[PDB]
Amino acid sequence: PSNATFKNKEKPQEVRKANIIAARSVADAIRTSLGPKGMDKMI
Amino acid sequence: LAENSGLDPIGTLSTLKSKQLKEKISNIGVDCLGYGSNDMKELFVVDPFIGKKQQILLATQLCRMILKIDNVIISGK
Amino acid sequence: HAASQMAKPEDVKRRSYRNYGLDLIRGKIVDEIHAGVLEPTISKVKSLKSALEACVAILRIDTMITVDPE
Repeated sequence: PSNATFKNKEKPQEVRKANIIAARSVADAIRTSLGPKGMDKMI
Repeated sequence: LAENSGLDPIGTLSTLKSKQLKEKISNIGVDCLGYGSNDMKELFVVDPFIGKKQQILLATQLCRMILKIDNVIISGK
Repeated sequence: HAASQMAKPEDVKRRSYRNYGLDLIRGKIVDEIHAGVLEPTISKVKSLKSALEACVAILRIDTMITVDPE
């Protein structure tokens, strides 16, 4: 009765993991600039 | 156990909650052998009390340290 | 300079010549009226007021991004 499985490639997140980490660095940048209590940046 | 046996993690909690809560028997669990009953008493799955008690306590005592880690200084080996 | 606010200015009592503030030769406390050194208010107002608002923008800076010329 077990069956189920349906896995095949074992790293579906590998492509979508580091991209979120790269997006989190961008997301963490606006967290410090958000709201009137936020901070500014220099480019 | 639901990952190897291919069971729904959401349905895993809902199955044990509808049984181990109302019924005082806590033996309801995940069946990885592919049988027709989830009862561990009939399937003969036995763990020692004092043995499994240490496995639970020693696992919680590990968090008394790692959770407090702030600064790490590693000198040359 | 504490005798200004220390003693009640509405009661006079002297003890305060106001300015004092510096001497550039003898190293003594001399009033600015006898020394003859004064500056307009614009030297302070609209000077430090503009400088303070300019310096707080540096504290607002969080990160730094530098792009070298190609």
